[PDB]
Amino acid sequence: MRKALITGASRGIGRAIALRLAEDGFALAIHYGQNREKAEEVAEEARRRGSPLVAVLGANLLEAEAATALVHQAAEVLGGLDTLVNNAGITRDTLLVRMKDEDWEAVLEANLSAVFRTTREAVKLMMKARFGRIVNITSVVGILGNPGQANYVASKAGLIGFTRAVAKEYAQRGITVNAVAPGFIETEMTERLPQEVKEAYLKQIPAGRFGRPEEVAEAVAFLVSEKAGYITGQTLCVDGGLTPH
Amino acid sequence: RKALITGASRGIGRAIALRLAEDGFALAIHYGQNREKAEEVAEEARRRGSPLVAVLGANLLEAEAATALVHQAAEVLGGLDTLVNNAGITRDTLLVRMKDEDWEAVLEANLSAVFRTTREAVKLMMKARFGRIVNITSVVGILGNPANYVASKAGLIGFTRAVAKEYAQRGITVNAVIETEMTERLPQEVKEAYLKQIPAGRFGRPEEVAEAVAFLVSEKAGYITGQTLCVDGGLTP
Amino acid sequence: MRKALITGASRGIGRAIALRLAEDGFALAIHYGQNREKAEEVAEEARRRGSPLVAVLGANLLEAEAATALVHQAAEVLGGLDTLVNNAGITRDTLLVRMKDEDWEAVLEANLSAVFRTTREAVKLMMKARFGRIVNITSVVGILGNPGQANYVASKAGLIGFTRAVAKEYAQRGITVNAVAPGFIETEMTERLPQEVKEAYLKQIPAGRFGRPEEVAEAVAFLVSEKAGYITGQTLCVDGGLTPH
Amino acid sequence: RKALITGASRGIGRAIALRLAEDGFALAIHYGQNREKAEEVAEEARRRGSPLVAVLGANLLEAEAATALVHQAAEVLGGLDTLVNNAGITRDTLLVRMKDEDWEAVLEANLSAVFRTTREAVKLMMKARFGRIVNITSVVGILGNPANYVASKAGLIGFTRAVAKEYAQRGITVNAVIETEMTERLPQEVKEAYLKQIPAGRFGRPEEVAEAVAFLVSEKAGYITGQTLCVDGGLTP
Repeated sequence: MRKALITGASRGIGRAIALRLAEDGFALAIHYGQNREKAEEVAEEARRRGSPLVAVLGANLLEAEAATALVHQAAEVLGGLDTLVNNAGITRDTLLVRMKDEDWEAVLEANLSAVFRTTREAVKLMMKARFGRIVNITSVVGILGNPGQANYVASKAGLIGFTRAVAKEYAQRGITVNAVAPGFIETEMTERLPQEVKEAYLKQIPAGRFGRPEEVAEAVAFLVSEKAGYITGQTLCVDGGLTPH
Repeated sequence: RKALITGASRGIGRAIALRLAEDGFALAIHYGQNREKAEEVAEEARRRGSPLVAVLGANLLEAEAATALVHQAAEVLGGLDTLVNNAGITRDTLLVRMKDEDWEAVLEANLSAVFRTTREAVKLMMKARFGRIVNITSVVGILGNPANYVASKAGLIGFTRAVAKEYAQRGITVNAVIETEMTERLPQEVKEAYLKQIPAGRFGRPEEVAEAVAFLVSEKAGYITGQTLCVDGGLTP
Repeated sequence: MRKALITGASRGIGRAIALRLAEDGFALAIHYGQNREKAEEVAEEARRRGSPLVAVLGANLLEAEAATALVHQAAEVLGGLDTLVNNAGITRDTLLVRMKDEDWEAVLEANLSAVFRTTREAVKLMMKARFGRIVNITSVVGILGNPGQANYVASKAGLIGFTRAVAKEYAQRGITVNAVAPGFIETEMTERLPQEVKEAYLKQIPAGRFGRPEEVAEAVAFLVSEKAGYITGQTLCVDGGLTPH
Repeated sequence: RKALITGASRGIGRAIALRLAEDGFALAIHYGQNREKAEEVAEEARRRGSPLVAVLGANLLEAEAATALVHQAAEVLGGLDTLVNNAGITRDTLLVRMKDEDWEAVLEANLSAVFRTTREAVKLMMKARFGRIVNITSVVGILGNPANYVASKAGLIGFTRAVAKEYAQRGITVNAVIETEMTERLPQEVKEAYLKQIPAGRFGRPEEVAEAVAFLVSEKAGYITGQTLCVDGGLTP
């Protein structure tokens, strides 16, 4: 409806999701980990695109109490909360045999357990109004299981099962819970990658084109619609034909 | 925008046509037998903002009818960039009692006819280098509840993925999407048993399936292809 | 148990499945389309490997009455029928826009409608004994949807939905119905293919190796076991890691 | 053959150990707390033909315990070529009542501990250029019935696919597999409601899940990897 909290909204997909919902007149809490100035930049642009209430909120979601507090902070600053987009996520890519306990733990913590925490707190608020929209930004690799990042794949596949369980548990309380699974989306960060990496990724995609963050946001805006009330428990891939889903 | 919607005289097809009418699509409203009901839909689509609506009768069990239908639609609309394969039939029965004819009819109308319509449409889209195809499949193509209909709808999901990958670099996308339709005609005891299976605890409305179709046919969905979206209240994993 | 009908058992996967079950002491009806002498070859080898009753049966499954008759012929020649492996299948590969009505119809007929016919007739017999094993040999492309053969993909995806429906409809009657989805299996026929084709196929496979027909047969032998009674409605991919299933 | 089976003192784990015993595997029987029950299983495995059986106590909630466990098993058996990650815990509750600790414990034991065991095993397998890993996951990782346990098991399916693809050319395979266990302890009304959902209309037996594990750990399954096989009486699509 009228409130949303978007995690990791200072750049890339989160920013696009933030700016897209601003265009729909949503009030927005723009969450960020470190780059506060960038988050403020997005907040100003969201205001310029039509958002009537925008606040920036800084939290390190690796801190257990941070993810729990974030939802209540967001609700306070917005005057309520009816929408949660769990977009934030980190990588610690390595081969399994070289992967340290900490490299695994950080990725599962930020990408899955933190999303637990935010989802649980958001549902408690949504249950009372008898309306809510929750969208988890997973990754196609959660389905495909491409090598080199078994930690990241486990986290994103877990996020999908998580999405289905919460969907089923809250469906008669007016809350939908869905996932959006980006393929290979071109951002400032992926452009930093070696040329060799880009071409190998690009090679896998039937559409023969990286996606744009704005495309992922369109799917997000569709699911958080009041008009998407009978869609729940679903994973929608935005990937140019990469995933057989 | 110019769209052919199959089986658009009632239920989900009718909802898709009226919803696309609201986006100002020109529309070819296909029907099998009930022409008058198709005209009523066509009248309502005009009233909702479609600048050009035409009705087209074709029995999709005739092979030449499916093929001709896309050409007829393109001629009446002045081109064709969207195809919504919604029309479908059932001939329900236990496998052990299922006659060859009852298998063949369901496969024909629901899958082979869709093959022919999609073939003809892609030819036209691939000239313009733009297209949207949405197959209305059913959750039972995944769940396989107790066989002709399920085979047809599963085959339709496979076909969607195949055609998506084949035309992905030609600016064409190909995607697939318990609803209150003629379903209201069913015994109260059957309905209530369906309802207990649905986490949302309510049947969907045709307009809800239509909203997903409208999103997928939008230019806002250009990077979505090969996908099957369930609109089902949490029913299917 | 003790009877099986294997379709398309004169070469490749069907032959391997035939020879594998012979090793388990099964009685076998070896079905073939055209190459009768090759079918007799397989029958002799099945005998040499331990099958106590082997018969060759010729049928063109494009003929509706052929697929229906086949099961009854098999039952007659074997003294009963408790196992059906639907392995037979044809291709008519072309781009969608060049695909003739007949190229589509032939592939759906032989690969799906014919399997209807055999499955329906087999279930009728199995229902009475309160035991049966049905395995459909699909293809990973039924899930993946690789281009160039939309007819073949529709047929194999339909075969999967079909497998699930019949599984659910007959599960309390002691019958299991499962599918085995071969990846890229090296046979006499695939070796005939241009070198360029082989390398592109091979390139997609994590295991970096074509499968052997014998490997597909091992999976088949597992599912038709009496010990596999709680497995039904499932699709088991034998593909070196190609399909995310 | 030398296998480590986690949580092998009872139910499915015990069935897997006894079934592998019949193929003459040397076995490391892991248990969390009930050592005596693990010894009983170890005794029965010897009696069924295992040439070398050892029991290993480790609380997989301790990070160093999971890591050490694979090294202990390899030392007692004289190597290790098979790992069956079967051990799992539940802390069931509605999401809105689910404490941080109850989420974390289930994720730890069911997923993070499996990460650590699999990591250690692949190191050893990848020296020998041969290995079999089977993750015992649960159909609920797919179905998502009403969240900690489901997340853990879905994550385990993802992890299986990821590790399969990473070690596919090293002669190692990585695969995943309502059963009558402690499930008999449940109220009759709960059991009967589960049964109505199962097309086969009966609960599975631990030995049936064990048979699938034995097939996947065989050299006859060398070209199967990255896959999840449900043993469920037709429950999951």
